[PDB]
Amino acid sequence: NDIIEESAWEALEKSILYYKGRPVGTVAAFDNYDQCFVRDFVSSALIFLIKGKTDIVRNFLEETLKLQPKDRQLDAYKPGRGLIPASFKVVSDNGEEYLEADFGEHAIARVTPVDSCLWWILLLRAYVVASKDFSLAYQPEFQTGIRLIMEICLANRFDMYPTLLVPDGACMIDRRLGIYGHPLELQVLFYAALRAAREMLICQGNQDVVEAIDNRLPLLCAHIRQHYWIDINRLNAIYRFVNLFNIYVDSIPYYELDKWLPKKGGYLAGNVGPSQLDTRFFALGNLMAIISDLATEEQSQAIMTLIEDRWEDLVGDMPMKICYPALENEEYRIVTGCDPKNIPWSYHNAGSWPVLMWMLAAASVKAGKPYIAGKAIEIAQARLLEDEWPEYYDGKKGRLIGKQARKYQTWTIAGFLLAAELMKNPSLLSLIS
Amino acid sequence: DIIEESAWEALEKSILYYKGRPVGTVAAFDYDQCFVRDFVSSALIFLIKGKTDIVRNFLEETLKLQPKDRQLDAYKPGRGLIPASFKVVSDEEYLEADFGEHAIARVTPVDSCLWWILLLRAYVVASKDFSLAYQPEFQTGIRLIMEICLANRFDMYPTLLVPDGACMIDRRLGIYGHPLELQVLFYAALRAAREMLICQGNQDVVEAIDNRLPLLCAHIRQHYWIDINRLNAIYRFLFNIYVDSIPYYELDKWLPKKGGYLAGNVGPSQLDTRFFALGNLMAIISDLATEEQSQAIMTLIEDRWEDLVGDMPMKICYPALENEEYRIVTGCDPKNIPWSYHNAGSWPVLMWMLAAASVKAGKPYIAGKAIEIAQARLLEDEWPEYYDGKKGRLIGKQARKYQTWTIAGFLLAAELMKNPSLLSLIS
Repeated sequence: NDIIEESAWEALEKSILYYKGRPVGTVAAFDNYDQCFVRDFVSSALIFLIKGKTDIVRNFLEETLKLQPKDRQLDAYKPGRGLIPASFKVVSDNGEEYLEADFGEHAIARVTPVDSCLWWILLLRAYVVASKDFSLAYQPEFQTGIRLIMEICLANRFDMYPTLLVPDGACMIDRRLGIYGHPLELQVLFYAALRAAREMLICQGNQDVVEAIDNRLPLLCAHIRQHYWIDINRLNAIYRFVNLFNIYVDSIPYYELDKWLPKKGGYLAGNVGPSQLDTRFFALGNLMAIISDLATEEQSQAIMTLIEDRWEDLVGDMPMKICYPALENEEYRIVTGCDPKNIPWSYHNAGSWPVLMWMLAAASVKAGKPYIAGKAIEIAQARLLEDEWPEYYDGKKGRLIGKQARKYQTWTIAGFLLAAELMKNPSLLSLIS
Repeated sequence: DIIEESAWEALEKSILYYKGRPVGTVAAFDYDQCFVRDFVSSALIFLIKGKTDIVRNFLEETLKLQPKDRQLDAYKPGRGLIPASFKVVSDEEYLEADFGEHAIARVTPVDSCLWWILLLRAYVVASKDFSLAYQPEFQTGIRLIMEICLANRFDMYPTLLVPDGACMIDRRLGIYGHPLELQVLFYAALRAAREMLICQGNQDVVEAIDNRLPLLCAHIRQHYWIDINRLNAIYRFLFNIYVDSIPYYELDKWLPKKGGYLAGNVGPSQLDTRFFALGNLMAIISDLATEEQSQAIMTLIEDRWEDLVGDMPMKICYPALENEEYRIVTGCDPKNIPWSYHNAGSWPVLMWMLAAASVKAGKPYIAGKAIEIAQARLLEDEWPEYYDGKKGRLIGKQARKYQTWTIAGFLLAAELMKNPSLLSLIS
């Protein structure tokens, strides 16, 4: 453990990205050489905070805050007000270095990922909790940063549900995977960010947004707990017909689900909308739901029971599946548009992503069953060092190194380290919840 | 003819009164409920006959129901939206708006506010007077609608991003994303708003409209266009449309050599190759479609007349979603079974747009052909809401009778055929 953790730690320090001589983040994969992704930095940030290296996190938060658009945007191909970029890079071409933000303006899909701004709020809270000082968050520029994020997420456009309406590929999954609408990942991160925002926002001068947050929280909590929850009992209720959503039983694979679900198993659905229930299991959403207390205690234990009982499906030989099961055949053709990268059990389409192990650890510790994550650590340890920390794995059991997976993927390294740290010291959950 | 005579009688009976003033028309008579999209056809008739007061009243009263402030709470309408419908609460009288706050889908359809802008323009054009539009409350009204539509959220394309069921089709039919109908109406509404907005004080919005129009037009014209050339391109292997993802062999056989149409939707790894009538017709009418494109669309409608018009003009979209695709895309909503309702059902109301587009395109005999087909059945069937089946042979499975926009759509098709200059009201 010590030897592998030290090898991982040495890799992590090499990934540090510098701006004006200061550390401002970590690169996605050490070998662009000057690029930092917000979602990727989370695992790095948390490790650095645990080791008392808070300055890099402060610098990241300060610089990313400056990249946030402050004003309403009415022109096409420009980022929405209050959003946080997916990534930034240090441009040193001109004599003076500066940061260049990417909001997806020239990405294959011209969509600004929503998860980045929500992670940004959680990292701000992590920083002030680690520092035992809310001073940074209380600075007017940071109060504004938080408010703008909450405003864009809270504000109803056409959809009036308490959930956040988004286009497809608007989070960690950034290609077409049928996660348009109300995908779990973003609902859970929205809920988590709402909690953090409420904890950091000064009410004076923020009355309207603080009020809206206070009303949205319990509503969204109840909404997700009621309408997203899948267990054997829910399947029976859908089958036997009032309700908020009309969900028709013919649209779901209910005999396959009944067979898959253990008696005391259950999970939060991938998506819920009018005439729409995505019964895929999504790992990030389900694990963060446990960590954020979004799932009830009973729901949290049902998720753990599912993971334990269907270990081979959900973990296999590499923790863990981003989602389950794979979209296949006609479903694959319709939902992904025959995306060749997301063939069954590859990449986003039920590929295996080592980074998720830190959330598995956090959730397992939170649920009082740390041995679940210990089992996953043992498996990951056996391959990640050998394979030099790949970005992801492919196949039904995650046996194959990802076809386009980068080596020395930083959130694989940090995710592994973070998992080990959360096991040693459960009290560190306070950083992320 | 008794059919035209009966149509006029019904349209009169459909009028909805508020405080003794006509404020719109009911959806179907048999009930105190005026839908914004339904009223367009009626309003255009009333404008054409010089009965402009009802339209003025509709516009004034609906403007009052529009939310003026930003809304951060759930289950309340977004700022600047027009409700799908309103009703008179007789129990003094007051107007009660419906934005979908308690509907089966808690989504405010976007088409209503776009039609509202087009109606406001239709009114000022028919009146030969822009007075009502230049009033401050109306200037605000137009501004708010443009703001909610223009303001980028997560999606940065010039097109409007929406949930599923966000237009005339207000149930789950795989029209989430950038559905044609709303892009075409958005384009037309942008053009209309520019004509009616006073540049002084509204500079940010007017500049934004000017920036968006050519970007939106170019985007739709390039990326939504489907013809044989594009089908071959996909077969050869920007949005990465893969041949396996579309019914290529159906489409290759179906499309006439000189035929073409604007796709139902476009996004990364996504091309909805269904033909949507409202979007394609309004694109011709607004000149969003190029002249060549407009002729290619008309050639398609002529050559595949049996598929697209059949025994009742006309298909809301084509073809139907069936089998596993139906289950995956619609979630097995029993009202949208194949060739019924939104799922490639036949909607009489659409004939007024077929008429308008046909006249615009210089092929008015199409309009005549459609009116002839409709005349044979609509009166005997008592003006049904919609028809079902591959050829539109069945009265709609749950279709209401005396559907007002079936009646108004019928009459408006003839009026536009009689006087092609009336296209100024809608373009």
